[PDB]
Amino acid sequence: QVQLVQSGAEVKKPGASVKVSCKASGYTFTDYNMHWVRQAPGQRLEWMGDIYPYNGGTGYNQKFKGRVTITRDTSASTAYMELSSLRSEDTAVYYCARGGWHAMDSWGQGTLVTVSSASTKGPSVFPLAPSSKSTSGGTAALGCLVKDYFPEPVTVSWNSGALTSGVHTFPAVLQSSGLYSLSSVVTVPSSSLGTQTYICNVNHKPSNTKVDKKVEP
Amino acid sequence: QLLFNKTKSVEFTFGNDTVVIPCFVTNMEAQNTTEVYVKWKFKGRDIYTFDGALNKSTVPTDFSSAKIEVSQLLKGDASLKMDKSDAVSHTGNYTCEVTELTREGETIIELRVV
Amino acid sequence: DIVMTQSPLSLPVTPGEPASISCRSRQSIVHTNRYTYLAWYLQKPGQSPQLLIYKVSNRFSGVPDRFSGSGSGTDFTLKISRVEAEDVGVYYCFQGSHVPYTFGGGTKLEIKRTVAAPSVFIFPPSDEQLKSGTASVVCLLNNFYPREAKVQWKVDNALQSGNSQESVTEQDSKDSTYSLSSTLTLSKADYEKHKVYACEVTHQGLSSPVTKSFNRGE
Ligand SMILES: *[C@@H]1O[C@H](CO)[C@@H](O)[C@H](O)[C@H]1NC(C)=O
Ligand SMILES: *[C@@H]1O[C@H](CO)[C@@H](O)[C@H](O)[C@H]1NC(C)=O
Repeated sequence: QVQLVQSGAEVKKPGASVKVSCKASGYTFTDYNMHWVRQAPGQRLEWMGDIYPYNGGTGYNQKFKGRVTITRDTSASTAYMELSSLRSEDTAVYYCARGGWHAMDSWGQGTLVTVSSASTKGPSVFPLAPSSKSTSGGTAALGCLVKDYFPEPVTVSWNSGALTSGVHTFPAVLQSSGLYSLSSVVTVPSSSLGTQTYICNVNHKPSNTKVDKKVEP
Repeated sequence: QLLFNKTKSVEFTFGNDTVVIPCFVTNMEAQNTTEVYVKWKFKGRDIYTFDGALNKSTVPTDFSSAKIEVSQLLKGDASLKMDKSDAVSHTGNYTCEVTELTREGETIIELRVV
Repeated sequence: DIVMTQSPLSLPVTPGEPASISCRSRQSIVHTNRYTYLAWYLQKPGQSPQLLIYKVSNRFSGVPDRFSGSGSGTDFTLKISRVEAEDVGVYYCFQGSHVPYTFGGGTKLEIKRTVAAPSVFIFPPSDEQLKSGTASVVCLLNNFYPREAKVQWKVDNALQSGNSQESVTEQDSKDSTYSLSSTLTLSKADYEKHKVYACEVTHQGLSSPVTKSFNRGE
């Protein structure tokens, strides 16, 4: 299986630097060319450079002249990308992208780095318990709500990946004090609320918090 | 980003009833011919192109004998086979341009009197 | 940098109808090699981009026959025979001739479904957060279409403003539907002062207003 795994999301203050990994598996690393693509609001996606893992040759976007360095490691089949002296312009999802000389054919998760001088805060999570008021014709709704966290992103999985049908994770809204809030919901049968258990997994990597909550009716 | 087993030059004679211009790819990952696109050229334009998506061989009038063997195109071999007719006529720098989906490499090889 | 323009920026299409996206460039993207590498990509909702068309009109491994690309030098156009619910997202043209490589603005594809009635739910605040000094009440509307939906909050038959937030998902790649969850936030003190907390919802798919409610401590 062709699969590209990069590092987790990061937080930096302006003037610092960030180095994003991209481990490759399912193919021979030096057989393909690898690109780096970023999506920054509210601009287009921007090809930042490339690296050929066999020879080590590189080619960059001179939009980033003097502050990007794309490196290579074939011992681990991992390509790297360093971006120095950060500002509020660079906060975006960075895509590691495998392909040929002039096209990318498979991409990674994406790495969202937030450049800010505010302090990182760990989420607090609370059950959204199903009730007489949250049942409609044999179908029941439940979920968790992740509140007061900064920055983005928060990742929410249910039953560590075993429950994905009917999952609705909303985009986060921003509150007056500067923190984010999103709600994760899933729909289940109301007949079987006492025998089965539904556990949300919420992971916010910048602050390295992994909390798991079982919600009960 | 394709690799080859290089061959700087190849020689032919009049005893050679047909001639072969080798071109081997060491890292082509295509499992079917739909994905492969070959393009041979010699001092300019495409003597021979094979569109794997349509399986259409195209040959100029002055290279009606040129051909490759598709039964080993997936094995990495896309070597042109013609005859002395259009070989003696045309001797020089031939180039093997192979394309598999998004990736593409190329190589060139050189094409004895009494 | 070679600017690339696409049109439209959004395309309402019912599945079974064609949809064409064009992307033009100020200056030609033809390379010395006499090839022109324009690649069409789509970022599915929630998923990183994927390739459909490379080199103007050559499709990728596994893409249906129904995605076809055309155009020369300046003008290009991405066409599809018919769109399906699986085609939701936004599409990018991408040039592969001159460094730096550039992308397009992005044409977003939307699926036109029949009318779908929301399913409305409400969630009392958790006991572990009323111990923290806050009380958030969550009203959620689930798989409705179209997205235009009004959510009003009532606390003791009084209507509220200034303490609500709303959140709508992307369109689904299978049933072409949206959902939205409204977060109403209170302090713990101001929460223990009222009794009935209602969630009024109005949408074209509803015969009449739907009101979901609960009483504190019930
Ligand atoms: C290298 O090229 C030669 C040329 O004839 C070929 O016989 C050989 O198989 C190639 N190497 C591999 C590993 O295929
Ligand atoms: C063509 O000539 C080369 C060079 O001597 C020789 O190796 C090859 O066997 C010849 N081809 C045939 C079919 O005899």
